Amino acid sequence: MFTGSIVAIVTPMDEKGNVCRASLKKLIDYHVASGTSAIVSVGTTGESATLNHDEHADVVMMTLDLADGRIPVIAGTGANATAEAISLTQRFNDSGIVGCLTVTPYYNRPSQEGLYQHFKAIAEHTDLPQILYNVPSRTGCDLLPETVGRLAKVKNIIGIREATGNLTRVNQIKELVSDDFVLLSGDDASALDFMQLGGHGVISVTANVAARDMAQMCKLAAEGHFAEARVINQRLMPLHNKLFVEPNPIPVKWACKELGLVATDTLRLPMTPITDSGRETVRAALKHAGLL
Amino acid sequence: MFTGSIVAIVTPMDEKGNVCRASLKKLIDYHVASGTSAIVSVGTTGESATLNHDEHADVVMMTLDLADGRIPVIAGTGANATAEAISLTQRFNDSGIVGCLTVTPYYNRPSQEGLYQHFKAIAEHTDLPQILYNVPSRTGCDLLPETVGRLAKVKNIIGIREATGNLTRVNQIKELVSDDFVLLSGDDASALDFMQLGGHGVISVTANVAARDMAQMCKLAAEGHFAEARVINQRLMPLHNKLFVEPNPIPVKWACKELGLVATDTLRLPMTPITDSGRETVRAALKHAGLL
Ligand SMILES: [K+]
Ligand SMILES: [K+]
Ligand SMILES: [K+]
Ligand SMILES: [K+]
Ligand SMILES: [K+]
Ligand SMILES: [K+]
Repeated sequence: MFTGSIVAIVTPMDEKGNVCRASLKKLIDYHVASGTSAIVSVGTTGESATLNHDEHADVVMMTLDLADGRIPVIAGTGANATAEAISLTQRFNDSGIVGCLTVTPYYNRPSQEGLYQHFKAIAEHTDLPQILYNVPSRTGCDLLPETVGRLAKVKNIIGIREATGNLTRVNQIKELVSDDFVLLSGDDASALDFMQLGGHGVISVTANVAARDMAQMCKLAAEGHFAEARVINQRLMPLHNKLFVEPNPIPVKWACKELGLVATDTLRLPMTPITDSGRETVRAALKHAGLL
Repeated sequence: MFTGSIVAIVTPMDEKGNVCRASLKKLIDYHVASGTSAIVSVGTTGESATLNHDEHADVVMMTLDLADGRIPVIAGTGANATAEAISLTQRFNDSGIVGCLTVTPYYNRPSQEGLYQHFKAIAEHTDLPQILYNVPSRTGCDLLPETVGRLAKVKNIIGIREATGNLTRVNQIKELVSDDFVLLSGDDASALDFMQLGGHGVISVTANVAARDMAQMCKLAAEGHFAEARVINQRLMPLHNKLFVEPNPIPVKWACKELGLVATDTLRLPMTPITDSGRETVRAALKHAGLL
């Protein structure tokens, strides 16, 4: 539910940029059948940036509806204003989601004390489990281990998705927090290393198109079978890298279309269509993963 | 003017975090009296991050009404979704603002082609002059000179504000753009250097509390009296640095309160009150500048 392979699922769109219910349904059936532990609905990969809060809620509600209890859903709920973050959380109260993935404020670059108050205030006004999300390359702000240790003492802050790719953070955080605080990778290419060092899972972009391998790899990692997991990781590694050859979620939406998982690879501005060179590189990485 | 000393004005708030009309009015009178060339309303320093679009529009129109034709007002109109950027801009069509300051999409990290499509689309849905704003440390995105060269050929994209502090960019950009394309520094500490290199002015955080000196320094620069402009700059240098000792606009808001320009130093979460140590740092820089 908060461990293993968690997908950061795309928000499939028609050619007009509106959510495509039929494509979303295919994806959810795909994850239920493939053994994905949970779905993150409307995070970065789900184009949270270019959906308004109303569309955002509709997509999360649609996802719960289609999931029909077969797989846990986590809603993305971050905002760079504490009052908006709180307010967005309230829309999901008593909805069926099992928790929230909430990002560090982007753009306004708060202090560590500001991060602590941001996340503490969010956790206060919900009964829902909160997972902190740290991705400094996008936000301009880095949530430090010391601060995670402070926040972990809050009852319903249950874990962190760490996307720096800085693997020393695993044990710096682990020393400061209780044994049931969940550490998740937010970086596909370093996620197996992350789990090998003590991590419990990954919120994965690769899982959109290689769900079964990711789930097996995460299960082997959790059992301590790292060599066996590493074999699968090597065949996924080109995907781990090339899904980011052009801005995420551009390559992965195109890959979902190439596999037939979604009807179109349409995105919203300022995301733009994949280049021909991009297609060639992604295609080669899909073939290396044995998916084409 | 899109030249000289432009203030990135704080949005003064009451203890509730709502805009304080009397403080705003005072700040605007102060800039009219001090020779400030124009006001940027609700940019970063004016806490665009924690105002919703309606509050944002209210502050811009309030600012414009209080300016009462005495000084040009530039609206901050940045958004990381192109549709939302278009919609915020449209609020100010036929308003009386003289132009828009529009930041590169933050968080979602579009490609250079994405930035080109984003800004081109914004420019197409307005008659207002557009100044591009580059601040990679906040956005996760870097608008490169070449892309600025492309954008400079859209009729109503008329300048760039450059906050990297990478002084090389002045002449890389100048070489690819028209001689009437406006180049503004977005980094107080390097702004005189930026102007000595061929830059046309500064969108300043320092100008909030030292408007007279900043106005004078940019005038001397424009006349080529750099030795003299530098005397003022050395006086202001501790401010150019220490106004960022804690996250902007925490220290500048505190400085405004201390100088008696605003009633309250309140900000919206995740910005937090200046620390005791921060006050003392800021007080000292204000003394060095001769304002305290
Ligand atoms: K949004
Ligand atoms: K809202
Ligand atoms: K509270
Ligand atoms: K806890
Ligand atoms: K905002
Ligand atoms: K132009």
